[PDB]
Amino acid sequence: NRIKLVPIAPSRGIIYDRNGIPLALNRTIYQIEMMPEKVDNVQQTLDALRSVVDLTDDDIAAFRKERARSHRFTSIPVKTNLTEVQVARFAVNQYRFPGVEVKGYKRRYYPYGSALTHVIGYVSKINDKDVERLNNDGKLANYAATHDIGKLGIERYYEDVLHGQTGYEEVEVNNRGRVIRQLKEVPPQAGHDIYLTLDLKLQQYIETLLAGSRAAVVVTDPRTGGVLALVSTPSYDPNLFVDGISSKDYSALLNDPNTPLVNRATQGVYPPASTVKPYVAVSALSAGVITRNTTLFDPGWWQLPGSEKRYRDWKKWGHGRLNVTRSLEESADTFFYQVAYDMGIDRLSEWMGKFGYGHYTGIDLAEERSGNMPTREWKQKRFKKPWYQGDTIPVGIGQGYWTATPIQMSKALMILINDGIVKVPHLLMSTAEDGKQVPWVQPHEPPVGDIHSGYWELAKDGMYGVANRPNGTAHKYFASAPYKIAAKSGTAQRDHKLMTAFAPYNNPQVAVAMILENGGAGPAVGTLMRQILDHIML
Repeated sequence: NRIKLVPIAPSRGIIYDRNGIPLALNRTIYQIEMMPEKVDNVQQTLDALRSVVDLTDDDIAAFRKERARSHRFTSIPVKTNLTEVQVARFAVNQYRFPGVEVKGYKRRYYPYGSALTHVIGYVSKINDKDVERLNNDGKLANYAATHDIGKLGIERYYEDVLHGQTGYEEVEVNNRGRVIRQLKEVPPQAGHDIYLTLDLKLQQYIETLLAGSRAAVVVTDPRTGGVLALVSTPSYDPNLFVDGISSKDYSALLNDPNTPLVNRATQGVYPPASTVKPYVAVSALSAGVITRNTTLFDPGWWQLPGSEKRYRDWKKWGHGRLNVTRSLEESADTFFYQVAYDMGIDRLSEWMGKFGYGHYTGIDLAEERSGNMPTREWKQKRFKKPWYQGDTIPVGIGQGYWTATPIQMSKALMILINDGIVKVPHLLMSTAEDGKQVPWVQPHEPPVGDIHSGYWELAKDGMYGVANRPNGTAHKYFASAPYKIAAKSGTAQRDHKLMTAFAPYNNPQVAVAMILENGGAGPAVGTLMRQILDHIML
């Protein structure tokens, strides 16, 4: 009698929100299966199982189909998602069906569904590209018995820690190859549990707020850089994928013109527009190209020197006399056209790079786009043409060649809150491991500029002004909040409507970057931002 070694799949780790609420869980699914070769009399066995597991003609049809679409010595499923009654009936009849096995498989389960689709992700059936990636990564040995894998979100990014260590058993088999006894068992080690910074309740609030809008929201804690909410709408049910997605259902998601499969928070690429002005302002002051007292008169436009090209301000007849404070408050364009000119693309792109623009944020998701912080070298490589001075001007107001993701907006916003201290936006709070608890470690990222300058305060005072002072663009949304809100809006290209904000202005506890594509399906981005900040601060 042969002794065989058989791998044992580990239990996939649990994912918990910041309050210990489990977000991704494991269900056991039971099925009976057989290798028809190993079964003496298949048709006899199938018919007797009509009585025992409520095997139907439909069940037999699918089995027979799957018997062909499968190779020799495959274990073909006979009946799936057995009820526990049916498993029990089979158990006490097991001795009558040599070669029919009853097996339990852990499937992943997402209790809160579409509220966490993009950030949590889903696990589903391994495919050949997954094999390739595992083989090329030298992980394939540890998947001998694993048939599903994280495909996006946290489930993918932390696949290695969530997966665990495969174990094995020595089992005795007789002739015809049927399992008699288990000799030895080296059990698997479960994946580590993962504790996230997300607040489930805030995430569901926001998803429900967004309704049928194409939108993205990133809520962070600036003290930590932890992501408290990361929502992209429209979403979808990740559970659809866990036990294989219907082609009808999957094609319904691909063909949706609202693109629910895109994670807009990390892959949505948009002109950041006037949201960038506080960081441009800090950069100009730091670079000495402006002072808190620098002023210019704005007639509603700005002409590039040595050229007839004029760049318009949103305000038709201008803002009159502007310093940096009033230009932030009123999202003046003309003032920042001038700052761009004086900085030059080289310094302006270098500074905005320090704010993270054009760079991956470091967030612990693998679905991300870097956007574009234009430079001379980039324009040369990308279009052959060299950089013209007029290309610099729209960069000053977050337009032109400039594109960013909402997660990049969140990272730059936090840098400003923390006076140049760079905190990576992350979802991981800690991993269980044993439980030998291991917290997430902020990678060494040098600060931006000079911590001990007053430029940071100046830019944030403008954002306070945006939200509170009567000339501020966002006064109608934020001025009446008990706690003090600071904010900065932008408009891209209907038109995408963007909003950054943090609260309370005193000691900020929350930072929010959000965007409603084409104004959203209902309210204004300013109203939704006030509701979110209200909900958080109550």
